[PDB]
Amino acid sequence: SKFAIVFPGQGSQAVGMLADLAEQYAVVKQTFAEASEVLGYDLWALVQDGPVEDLNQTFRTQPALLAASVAIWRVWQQLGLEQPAVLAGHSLGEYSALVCAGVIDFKQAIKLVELRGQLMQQAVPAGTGAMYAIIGLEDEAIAKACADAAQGEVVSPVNFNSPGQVVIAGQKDAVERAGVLCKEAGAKRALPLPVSVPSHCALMKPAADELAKTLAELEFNAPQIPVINNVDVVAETDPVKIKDALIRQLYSPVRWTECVEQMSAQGVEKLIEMGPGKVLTGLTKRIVKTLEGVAVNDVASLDAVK
Amino acid sequence: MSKFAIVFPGQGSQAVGMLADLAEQYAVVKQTFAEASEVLGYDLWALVQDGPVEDLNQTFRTQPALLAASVAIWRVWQQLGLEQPAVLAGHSLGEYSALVCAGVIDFKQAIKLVELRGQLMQQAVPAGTGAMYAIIGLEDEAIAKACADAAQGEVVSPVNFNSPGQVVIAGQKDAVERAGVLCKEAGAKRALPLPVSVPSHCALMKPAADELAKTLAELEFNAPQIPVINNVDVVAETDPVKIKDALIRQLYSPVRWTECVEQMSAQGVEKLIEMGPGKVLTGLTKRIVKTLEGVAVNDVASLDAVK
Ligand SMILES: CCCCOC(C)=O
Ligand SMILES: [Cl-]
Ligand SMILES: [Cl-]
Ligand SMILES: [Cl-]
Ligand SMILES: [Cl-]
Ligand SMILES: [Cl-]
Ligand SMILES: [Cl-]
Ligand SMILES: [Cl-]
Ligand SMILES: [Cl-]
Ligand SMILES: [Cl-]
Repeated sequence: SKFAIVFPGQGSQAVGMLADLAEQYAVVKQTFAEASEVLGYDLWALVQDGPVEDLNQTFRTQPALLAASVAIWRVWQQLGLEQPAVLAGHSLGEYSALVCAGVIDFKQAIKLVELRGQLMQQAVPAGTGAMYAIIGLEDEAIAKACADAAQGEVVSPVNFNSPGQVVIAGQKDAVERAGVLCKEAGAKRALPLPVSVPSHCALMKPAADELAKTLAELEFNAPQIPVINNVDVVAETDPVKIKDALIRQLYSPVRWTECVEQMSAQGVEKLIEMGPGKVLTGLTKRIVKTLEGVAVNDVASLDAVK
Repeated sequence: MSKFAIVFPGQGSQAVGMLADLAEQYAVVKQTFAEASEVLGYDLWALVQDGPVEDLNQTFRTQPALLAASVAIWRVWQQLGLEQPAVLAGHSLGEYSALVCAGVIDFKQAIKLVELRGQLMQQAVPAGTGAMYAIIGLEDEAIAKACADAAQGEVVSPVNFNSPGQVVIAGQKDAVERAGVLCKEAGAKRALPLPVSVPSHCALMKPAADELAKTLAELEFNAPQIPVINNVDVVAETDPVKIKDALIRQLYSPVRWTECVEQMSAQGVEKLIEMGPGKVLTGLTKRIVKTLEGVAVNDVASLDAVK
């Protein structure tokens, strides 16, 4: 195949998502119904009606996004559409990729990502962590800025999203010091992100240790379609190593630009974003200028890509 | 159609890729964003379609992006010759969208205004000194009591009345955190800390509002062509100086959305149609007066529901 499918994460959710697709394909509401059975609440109703403040809490957003992406995947499979060459996803999206590749049972994945969200929220006391988007600065300069700012505390790049789009996170004061240094190094902008969880840095390690205990209780199978992991940019096939990659993913940076580059290096020419919004699609052509990127999350978009 | 109102969303309803479908089909959509871009000095449509999402989410960018989105849809609605609504209203930023659509404020001037509004809001208090919580399951008077008990001499107040049992509070960070605990002790079902730096719609915005007033003094406002119910007083104001004043008071006062929806029902409105990205306000209507839940309009297919 000359195309890949990628799955978005936190931030891509929207009240009303997938309404159009649900009207035409019963598998959408069926997928959400399965998710609701293991969550103990009506996930479809939350997604369609809100309250949005509840949908935006990570322990609800994660299963909402996982259900959304898996529902679209199920429509794709129902139509017997050609298989993608490889899958990948951004942070939560990696779980979506693993379900679609047959590694994790969907119902079990829904409970797993709900737990993942809970552990992330409970990881550090609110107000002690911070995240900043650094725009227009080379990865090497940002790494240096973080190293100099650290001064015994945690501060590191946590997302490599596109050339010139990098997110850093860690202890609040250290991140703030790093922002100043990035600006002094020439960054165009250093944007404080409204978030309490300093995701993907060493502060999440205790939470990862707890997540590891839960992964020991769930069966993972070999991937049916290759899945490129965020932590190592590897299409891992050993299920225990896939679990290890999820554990490490939690406290390690998301190497998204490399994931996309890896897809291109293999011969993929198009990335289909399977989930709400078009966030990842915006990154695709910034990473590899020749790649085509399209989002599929409604009847119109599904129809155009068939 | 039955007598209806159009309501406009605020901060949170933006999404990367919004209006792509509609922009492929009707020239006025990109024309509208191009007018905004002229004023802003950057390509707003490019930001909305490609990100960076972190830039789109900064309030001084989000506000013009949403204003442009809603006005774009309004222009398509008019081009297609769809029926006039009886009244308009919107949530916080959405009030500006309503005022442009009602012919009160010139679109390009409004774009400048909301960019400035966002900037002043961001600068109001140092980041880390304010907080905001969503409280679910308590009546307005219990929330007010929790905030008073929490204050300890600081500012903490309800800042949005979104539906019965859905209230947002904001103010000084510690005070707001105390208020969250007090709401739970009073029987709130949920007290959710929100990832937001700016404690909007409380007294901490008074200085920003004073500065916004200086700019409003330089923009021409005209009498509305369609009634607009304001968030601050729940009044269909027709005097443009009073509309300006309502915008300045709005900044440091609570958004009385529940009452806005009820007042629409009072004026004979049978349905509220949400006009902008997402379906956020559509869900609130359901929780205020069930029978006023109307169709949502923001993509090509949905224009059929209102034709
Ligand atoms: C055919 C719909 C456009 C009529 O104008 C109105 C309702 O003001
Ligand atoms: Cl989010
Ligand atoms: Cl929120
Ligand atoms: Cl995540
Ligand atoms: Cl900026
Ligand atoms: Cl697309
Ligand atoms: Cl807000
Ligand atoms: Cl937002
Ligand atoms: Cl375009
Ligand atoms: Cl606002």
